[PDB]
Amino acid sequence: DEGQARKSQLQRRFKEFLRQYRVGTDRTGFTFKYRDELKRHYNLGEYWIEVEMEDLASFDEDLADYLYKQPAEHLQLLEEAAKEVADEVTRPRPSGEEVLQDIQVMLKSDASPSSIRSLKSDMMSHLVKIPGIIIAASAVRAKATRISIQCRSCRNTLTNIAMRPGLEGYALPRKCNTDQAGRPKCPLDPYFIMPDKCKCVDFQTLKLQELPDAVPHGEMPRHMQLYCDRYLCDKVVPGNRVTIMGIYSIKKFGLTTSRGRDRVGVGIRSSYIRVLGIQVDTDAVSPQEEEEFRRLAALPNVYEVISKSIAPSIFGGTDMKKAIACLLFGGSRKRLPDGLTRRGDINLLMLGDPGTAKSQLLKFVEKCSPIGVYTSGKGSSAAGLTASVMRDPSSRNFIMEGGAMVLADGGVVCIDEFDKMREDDRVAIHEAMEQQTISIAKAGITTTLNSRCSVLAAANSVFGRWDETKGEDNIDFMPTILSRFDMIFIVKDEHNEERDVMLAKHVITLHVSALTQTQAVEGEIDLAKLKKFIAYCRVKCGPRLSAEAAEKLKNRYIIMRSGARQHERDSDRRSSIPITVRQLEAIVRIAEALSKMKLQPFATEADVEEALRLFQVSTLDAAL
Amino acid sequence: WSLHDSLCNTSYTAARFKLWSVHGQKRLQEFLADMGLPLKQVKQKFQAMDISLKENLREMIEESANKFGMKDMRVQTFSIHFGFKHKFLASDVVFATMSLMESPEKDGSGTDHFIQALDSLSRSNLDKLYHGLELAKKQLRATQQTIASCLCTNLVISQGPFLYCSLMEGTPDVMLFSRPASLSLLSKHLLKSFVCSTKNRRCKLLPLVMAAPLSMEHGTVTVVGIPPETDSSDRKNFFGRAFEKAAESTSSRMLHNHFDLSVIELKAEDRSKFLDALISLLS
Amino acid sequence: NLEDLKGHSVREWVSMAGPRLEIHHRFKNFLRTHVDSHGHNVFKERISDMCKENRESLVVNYEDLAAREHVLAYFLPEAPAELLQIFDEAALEVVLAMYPKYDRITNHIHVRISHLPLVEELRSLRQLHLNQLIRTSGVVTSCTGVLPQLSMVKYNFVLGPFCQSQNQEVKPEVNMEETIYQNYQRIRIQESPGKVAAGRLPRSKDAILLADLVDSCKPGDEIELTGIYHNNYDGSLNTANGFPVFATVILANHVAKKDNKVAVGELTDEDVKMITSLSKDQQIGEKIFASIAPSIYGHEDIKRGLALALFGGEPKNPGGKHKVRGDINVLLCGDPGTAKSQFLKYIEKVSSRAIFTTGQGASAVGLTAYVQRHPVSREWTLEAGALVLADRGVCLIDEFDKMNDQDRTSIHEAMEQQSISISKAGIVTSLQARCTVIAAANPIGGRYDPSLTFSENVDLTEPIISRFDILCVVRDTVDPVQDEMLARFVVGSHVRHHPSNTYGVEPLPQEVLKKYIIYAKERVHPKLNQMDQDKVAKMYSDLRKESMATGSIPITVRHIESMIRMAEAHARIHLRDYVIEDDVNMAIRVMLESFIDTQKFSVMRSMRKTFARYLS
DNA sequence: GTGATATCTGCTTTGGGTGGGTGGGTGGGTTGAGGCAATA
DNA sequence: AAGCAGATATCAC
Ligand SMILES: Nc1ncnc2c1ncn2[C@@H]1O[C@H](COP(=O)(O)OP(=O)(O)OP(=O)(O)O)[C@@H](O)[C@H]1O
Ligand SMILES: Nc1ncnc2c1ncn2[C@@H]1O[C@H](COP(=O)(O)OP(=O)(O)O)[C@@H](O)[C@H]1O
Ligand SMILES: [K+]
Ligand SMILES: [K+]
Ligand SMILES: [Mg+2]
Ligand SMILES: [Mg+2]
Ligand SMILES: [Zn+2]
Repeated sequence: DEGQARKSQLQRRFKEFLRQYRVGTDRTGFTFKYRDELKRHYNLGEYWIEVEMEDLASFDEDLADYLYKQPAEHLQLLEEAAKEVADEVTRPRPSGEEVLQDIQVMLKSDASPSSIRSLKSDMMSHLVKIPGIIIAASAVRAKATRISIQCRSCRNTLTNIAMRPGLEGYALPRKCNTDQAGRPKCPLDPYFIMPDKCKCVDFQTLKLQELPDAVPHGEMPRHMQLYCDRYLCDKVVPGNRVTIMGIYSIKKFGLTTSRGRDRVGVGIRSSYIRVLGIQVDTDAVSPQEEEEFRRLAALPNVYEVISKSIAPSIFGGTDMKKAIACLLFGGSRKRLPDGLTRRGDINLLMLGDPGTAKSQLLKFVEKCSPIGVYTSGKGSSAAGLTASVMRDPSSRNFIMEGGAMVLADGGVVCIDEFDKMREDDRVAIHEAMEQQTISIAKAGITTTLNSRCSVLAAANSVFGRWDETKGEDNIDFMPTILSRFDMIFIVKDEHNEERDVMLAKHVITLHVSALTQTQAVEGEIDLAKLKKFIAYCRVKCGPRLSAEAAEKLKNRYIIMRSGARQHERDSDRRSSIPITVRQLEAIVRIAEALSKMKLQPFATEADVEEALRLFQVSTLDAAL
Repeated sequence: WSLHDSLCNTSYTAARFKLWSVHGQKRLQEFLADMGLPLKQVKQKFQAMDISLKENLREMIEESANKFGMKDMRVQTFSIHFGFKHKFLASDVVFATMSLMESPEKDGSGTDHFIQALDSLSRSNLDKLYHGLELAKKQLRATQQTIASCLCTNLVISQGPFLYCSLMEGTPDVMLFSRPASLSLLSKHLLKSFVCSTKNRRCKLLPLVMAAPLSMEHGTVTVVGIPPETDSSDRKNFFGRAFEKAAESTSSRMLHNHFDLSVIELKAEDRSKFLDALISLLS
Repeated sequence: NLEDLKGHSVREWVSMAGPRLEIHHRFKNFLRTHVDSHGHNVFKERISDMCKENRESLVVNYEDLAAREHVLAYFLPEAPAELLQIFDEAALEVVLAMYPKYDRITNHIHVRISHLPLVEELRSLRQLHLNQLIRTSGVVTSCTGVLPQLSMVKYNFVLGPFCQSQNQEVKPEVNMEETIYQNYQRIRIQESPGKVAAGRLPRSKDAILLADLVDSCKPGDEIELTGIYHNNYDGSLNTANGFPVFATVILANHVAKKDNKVAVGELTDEDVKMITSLSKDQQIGEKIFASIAPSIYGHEDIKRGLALALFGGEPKNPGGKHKVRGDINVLLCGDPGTAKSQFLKYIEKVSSRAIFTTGQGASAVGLTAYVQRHPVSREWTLEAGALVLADRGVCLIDEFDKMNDQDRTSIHEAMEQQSISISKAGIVTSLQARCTVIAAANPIGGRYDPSLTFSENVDLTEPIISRFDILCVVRDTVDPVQDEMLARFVVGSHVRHHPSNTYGVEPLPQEVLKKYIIYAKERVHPKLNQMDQDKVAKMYSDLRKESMATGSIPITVRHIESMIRMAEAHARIHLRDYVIEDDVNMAIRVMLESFIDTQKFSVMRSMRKTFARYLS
């Protein structure tokens, strides 16, 4: 009774918070924020809301303190209050919407996060805020919220038994409640779960790795298990950087020591986090963002603005920064009626001298790309890059795990030290670079995966520094791999008095400026916005060449082929850099990328002119 | 903000703890230990901090500060509350408005920065006030960094009658202190820190003259003068007339454009010359 | 009298109330009154340091306790659990007396014993050590995550509190909210490879770490472990052996990395006073240079470069999108028998975290990171190599020219981007590797030819050579005066270091230098605020002009950033929080002197003349 | 009326992957593909 | 279903 009274009072306070909370001022106006959000979400068929802890503290500090210290009970009370308020906001309801739905209440806060390493025993059963990286996600499974049980002998049924949230089970009644007289006694453990009477929700399990910068020196990164349910399920994927609010909890399995439990230490338990809210970190588009993106795409010098924003810390490399912008946006993937596909992704290779910021460029593109994976050729294998076959520990069966080019599907994979890769490992990438699939036939698995990613590779020349006398001996790659690159840049560290003085002053100023507090630059776009702008354009615009632009491209391609053919004849050596139909389609992709920057449905002659200029400076220069 | 950040970026406590030094951090840790506040709590944002610690915070801070040689930790002021959320102390509003007005974001002119500051004072433009609070945090951090750079390198050199500190273009945050009001406030904070952290008794009773670059095209420098820092100072300043008398006697190219006569614009080449006259005038 | 036992064991004696109270009072008095040689209250400073950092452990040196409380010292090894509990209670009383509000931070203080005189090997532990306080040493081979263990249990009405021991399940469902937990960790300790006889299988023990003791060590660490040797009945052991054999474990009390290592926290106020006073000296740079391998006749450029590499530069990341390393890599190359290996061994001995490896003994994955196969769990896992294990440390590579080329190319990413990227067997990840690489190599043909350039003498190519901030050429020239000086120094060194027993400045003692280095790397972060950009820019252009003309070595932008690291390292040696002009001048001189040494003998005179203005 | 001694009751077993890989492979499970070091 | 551990009522002397 007294406990019931206390619970009812707390639920009433949560209900009043939901009914009365307001944002605004008497000069402007007022909005009942949470009541309105609940009403709109329920009408949309989305039975969840997100509540800020600061708002709750503003309304009632004690309620927020209780929610922080004892999250489970008070969160249950808050959900019941949310259900009550959802009935009142929507209470006269249309036919087929009679039954009131449960409301999931998500939690959000402005507090500073805490690390995995800082999670101690004294914080058990508390509300915690943790940053990390998603490294693994399980399949979506069913978790019972309500069960009905029936007696084997007498068919006596107990219905609507509530289940605990999280990774917690239930202990069935030991004995039945039927009358002792007349009937032979019911057997021990008489109850079984009725399949069709059970109410279930979707659940998921995740692994959260600590942030790379938080790892103590010389230690392998640690991870933690996450439990997600209902609308939190299937929100994040491996590779996402997130901040999670949750309950630090313990797995509650059977009390019995079944199979003769024989742990290496006594009284140990398994920890996990019961997730109450997820926030994806930058490192859907609001209408304000969409309007801002449309404004950027319409700037007459948008191409210059984007190029200036790519690795602004690097001193020069304007042509290579322009080509990287095209790679980030990409071309238009197409499927012809016969079923054959033409890829829209752009591949770029930087081959050149040491200390020319090739690795710094690759690191930037990893941060800038909406989907980006950085790997090293030396530290890679054929199975690691594409996909692997291995034994599943639980099932005792063969499974498949994706490599770098599966994790980078839909984005960019940056392969540094490309020359150090073994020939057998390099050759495993040919199919993925052109057909954009990975074919596997191993250990009884015959399947095909998607690998629609752009390759950005860096390498050194054969003799360390490019030697003009050695000629074609500077390049070691086969013609097959080189023909799969849209643009090939030969980077030569040219020594000049005037440029060297300018570069040195830039580098010194860069090191001194590390102390300066960060400031915006008028002519550039910050990385966070550029990252979002790229993602928006790739989903919204797939351009095509205009009929006039195609005629211009056709005529220049024929000239380029004749010049390459003539050059090989005169030199008596077949050139290392080939000029094939793939290079014609490469120019099409680069032209479409330039249009996609401007959100233009058709690529013009100016787009083809710029695409041909980029090709001239990159690949024709290498080939001649 | 967080209590730790507030303690580190308040010129009063930052000057008395000598947080620009290596032993100042240890002294701050000792202060917090005397309070009994867990480090993780004081490093958390004040709003998110556990309410049990907030019950007697002002009294306990006053007592601990009294033990540590700060007797003026408490000031009489005012606060304004509206809504469920909105609560502000007067000094917070002052700092936010100042930061909006003296913003370093040069995309907007100074008449544009004035308009933002004026708008922020109306409750309809609350978002501007919060933005100004963030800008104020950045400005306070920059001020402490500049003070540390000046005090650690011994850039405050005593001429006979006054102390002289000059900012150079190599300084990282110099841009944030090119505007005269920011330079004046920085000079006052710097003098307070210097007086707290110096050994010479004479240098504690001196006024300060501070210079910072204004325009690299015309070679102009902003010069400010402030009086000695004392607990009972009458807050009276004699540097405007002294500057006008030095410039006249030496024939330098000075401009009086600020409404305060102690802020001047000087041709950099004349600077040296100017100063000598000033010295001879005040000694 | 406490010493006199009326026919009880020590455990029984300390279990009863009278002796318990006497022990409590004696330990409290020891904490309150113990003073060092100078007369300073040791535990007043130790407790202040503990509380300022919000820590829960008080470390007691066994020798001090034995000197002041000999009876308690005698009791401690025989009845460790009871004595340690009493010590914990007394320590909590004293701490709360000094800091009455500390009870909000913690309710328990752990007393941890160091310098226990009863050292034993893992192989030597016998049944007579059971339930005693023992000190052993070894290698951490396996380490669990930090796990929650029941401490004070509550059951569902809700049952009364129940304590949990390390040996059996308690006998009353558990109430998660009302229960109390503790941090738990299990480590496996193994015989160090240098102590096990060749061809023999090492011995191993298990250890349990509790509360704030967790995460005190990592796999691969050399540790000294003080704890309680504990045995418990195990049925499956009995089954296996056919005899009633009990399982054993170490209940850890104190974990130290004791291979001559002192942490920044362990430095005392007097130590910092001495370090600061030393830094005030006008010749401190020369004294620190002279402290590098004092038993080597002068190779003054090598010692200077190694000191700079030891102190290190400052990492920078201007806007979070442009990372620049702060580490300084060194390459020694010269004639045989010039003490290159001795320099590397000295660096290994003086550094806090150093890994030494040689030539063909290092493989590509062993240096960076490797993929371990398993028969039963997840098939594939990622494990740290030398560079990962030496993160924020030093990796020394001897016989650098004798390495396999494929193995030598595996350090390129770690030397510049300071990370290792692995994409293997379903693992796609990057690990931190921020380590100073110091390598020693021999020239082509085993002799450095002065008629050639450095690039002609070695088989290394431009990409690897550019990753080395400092290049040192060691030349063995025949000069009668120098030969006599070297002979008289070496024979005197053999006289001085009999087991029975150039700068012109007295070097620092090695223990003093180790304290100085740790303080500077932890408490000093020199800032580059101002620099003569024109002088540095003009110098860089001149260097690139001469490098292209002669081809002695490649010059890249990396050479500008190395100068800034060297200026920062020089300022750190002086405990300066801001880099000044004399740091930049020293860094310029170091870089120009190195460049001139890479020229042919004929060109060397012209090169000094070209850069004379800087070298002045 | 106490000491067997006969009857009755509840536990958990099996090897198994909805019981974990945050138990451990010195507690015990074919087949193939995938990294290493040594190899040629 | 099969078997050991525990509980307990029951004959016998
Ligand atoms: N043009 C430049 N502007 C600014 N910084 C530069 C420039 N070129 C090089 N750097 C800096 O110099 C160093 C060059 O190292 P980096 O790893 O980027 O070179 P790399 O060209 O990839 O060389 P390698 O082929 O040897 O791997 C980095 O610190 C980079 O920031
Ligand atoms: N300059 C020197 N001063 C003192 N000892 C030296 C010197 N040069 C060589 N030695 C001694 O010669 C021995 C061989 O040197 P070593 O370490 O093998 O050099 P390297 O590896 O360059 O051949 C060492 O034991 C070292 O003590
Ligand atoms: K098992
Ligand atoms: K198993
Ligand atoms: Mg590189
Ligand atoms: Mg050697
Ligand atoms: Zn029944």
